[PDB]
Amino acid sequence: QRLVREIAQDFKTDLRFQSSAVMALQEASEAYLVALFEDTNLCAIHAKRVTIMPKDIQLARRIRGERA
Amino acid sequence: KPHRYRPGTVALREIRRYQKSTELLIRKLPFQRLVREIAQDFKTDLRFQSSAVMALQEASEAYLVALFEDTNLCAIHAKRVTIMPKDIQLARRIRGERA
Amino acid sequence: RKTRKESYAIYVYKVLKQVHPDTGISSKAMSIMNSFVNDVFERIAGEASRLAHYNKRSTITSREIQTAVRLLLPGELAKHAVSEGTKAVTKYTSAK
Amino acid sequence: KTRKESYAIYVYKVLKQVHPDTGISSKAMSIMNSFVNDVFERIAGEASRLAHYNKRSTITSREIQTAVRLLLPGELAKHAVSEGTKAVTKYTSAK
Amino acid sequence: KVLRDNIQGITKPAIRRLARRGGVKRISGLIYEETRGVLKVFLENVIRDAVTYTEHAKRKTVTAMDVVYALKRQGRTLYGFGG
Amino acid sequence: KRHRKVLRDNIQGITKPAIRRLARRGGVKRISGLIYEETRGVLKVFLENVIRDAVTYTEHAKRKTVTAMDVVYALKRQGRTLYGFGG
Amino acid sequence: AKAKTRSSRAGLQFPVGRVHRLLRKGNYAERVGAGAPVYLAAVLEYLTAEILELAGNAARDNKKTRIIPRHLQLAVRNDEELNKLLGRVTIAQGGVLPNIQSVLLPKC
Amino acid sequence: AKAKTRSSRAGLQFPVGRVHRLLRKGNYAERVGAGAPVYLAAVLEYLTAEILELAGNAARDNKKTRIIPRHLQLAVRNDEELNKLLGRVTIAQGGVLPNIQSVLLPKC
Repeated sequence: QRLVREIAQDFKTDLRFQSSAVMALQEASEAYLVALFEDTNLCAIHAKRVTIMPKDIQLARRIRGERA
Repeated sequence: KPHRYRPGTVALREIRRYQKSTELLIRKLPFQRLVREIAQDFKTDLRFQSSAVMALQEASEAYLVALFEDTNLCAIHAKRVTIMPKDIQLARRIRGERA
Repeated sequence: RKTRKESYAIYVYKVLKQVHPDTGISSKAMSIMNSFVNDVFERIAGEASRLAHYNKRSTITSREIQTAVRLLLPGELAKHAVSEGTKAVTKYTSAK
Repeated sequence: KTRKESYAIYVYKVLKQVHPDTGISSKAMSIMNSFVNDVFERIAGEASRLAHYNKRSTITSREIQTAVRLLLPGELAKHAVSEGTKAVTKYTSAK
Repeated sequence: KVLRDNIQGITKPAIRRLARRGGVKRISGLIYEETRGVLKVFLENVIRDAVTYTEHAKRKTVTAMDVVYALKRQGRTLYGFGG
Repeated sequence: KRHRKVLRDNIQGITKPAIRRLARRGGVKRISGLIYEETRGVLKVFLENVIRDAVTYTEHAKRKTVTAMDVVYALKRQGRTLYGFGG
Repeated sequence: AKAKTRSSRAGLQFPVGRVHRLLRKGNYAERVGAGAPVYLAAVLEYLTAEILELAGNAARDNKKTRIIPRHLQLAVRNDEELNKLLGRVTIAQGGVLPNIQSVLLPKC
Repeated sequence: AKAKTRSSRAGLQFPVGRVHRLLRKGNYAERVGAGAPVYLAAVLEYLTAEILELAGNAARDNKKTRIIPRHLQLAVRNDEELNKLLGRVTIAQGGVLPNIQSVLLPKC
């Protein structure tokens, strides 16, 4: 809650949030990261590496196409 | 004793040349002969306009070449300059095309 | 007492007796079906608007919806879906 | 016969507004013709969807202003907005 | 521990739990600064779209409807909240 | 034969140098020999998805010839778009 | 005369009565055929049936009798065509299908 | 009697008359505002003016007086703000941007 309220305050002040609206962000984000982490692991398995490394995500996001 | 190039040197010439040029890379007739073959599996010998085959090709090659952009980028990540099938399987799976 | 809203509440609940006569479903689970069915309705009809536009026609009838669901739904889903609609139209035109 | 339409003339007028010395190839123009048709379908798309959720049946300059707000990145957005309001004010002077 | 950048609000174990759901065996040390970045930028775009919908309606309260509709634009459609 | 044709060996026309050139535009040094048949399948998979959708437009308008207009639309459904054919 | 709904006329459940009026305001074309909502209404019946039939099938395995919103995720992500229809679709309180990579398992 | 097109009214070389008509025809809304198409007509104008300049900017770079499809490919792609706006599109005869990775280069 404190994260989303502060970040939204950059774009406009005096915002109020429906308590149902906030968990909408939460469930959306957790689905997004979990989807990101699964595919990121695939690349780590490809590199014959059990653990993941930060350089896997930029590859993970790049292949998807929204970042680079 | 005849002059040669180290392996891969012909490639780098053929890469920069093909990035510079913009023409379609597959001979028209083999592509034309294939697309009718796929179509006839669905209906009775549909006529293709000459514009359609080209337009069907442009999207495919751009899609296909974009795949090697993803496949080769992953291949570098696996510390191999070569390309391999277990790349091309992994390339589309992050894309969600196979999902 | 105000703002009478529209939901597919009874319909999904009533149709569920086809597969499990006795099983219930959560009130939150009511909303996902409300969101899912409404979502698919948008995409099918949204597709139909374009096919009528491509042929420059002013009416939505069975045929373009028939191809609309033949495009949107992959695999054998459309085949029975065509079958379901084919029975659906026949019953209506028989009792017209 | 066979009267069809295009936006070839209008983009061509735009070019000489900028680089009068250069011409346009036939294939290039249809890309711009399709392109401006593409953006039109997109901007109308979210614009129409916006009016629906708001339970409003009229599309005005506001929805388009919101539409261009969403579709384009910031740098394109703020330039387009400035061009957008500038155009209306010239129109509203002698509408 | 006075108030700081709240992206630190998502804790070191909390991200690890998120990875576990994704079938992750081992987590590197440096992954945590990245996951904040990707969660930051993704949650940046959604609200920016989400806020603008509220601007259009003139309501000062962000609603669940707006967030759902902001997600649809990114193609990350969401169920269970309405519409 | 006056009408109809036999459907065979058509994927074989996508010859190995042709696969090389496609990879060349993307930019690679070494291509494994096993890529050649599989990427042909990928081309087969991608093509049949779009052409089948494209045919359904032709069937809808009752016509029996496939054009550039539908293929432009068929791509639009599958998240891709191509410019230069009067979309 | 006597008032009887069109849903009973066409022998299905989903509201051909409501779909008509809703589609009239839906802003899709100038006109909508009489048979337009009937053909559509079956497709909602077909799609709702399988999704709930699989939702019902998953519930019996977990011994529960109410369809948890989770059950949908555990049923939608097992049919490849239904997964394909909702491939880019996330559902609140959904979790994920159980899976672990082959390599990540112990060597023996 | 002394007619002047709406594009002349705003002095903007875009179909302020025609764009206003297409909004009605596409069934996007029951009503379309008086200022509504005017605002959009400029939006296409600025958007196409910026893309066309960069293509023209590219045209002199290759020493060519006629913009071919290639010069479009550069203009859309080199600038990322247009590029992300066009991340789902391809251009006939567009080709691929000239680039190579460091590892792909020779070892010196």
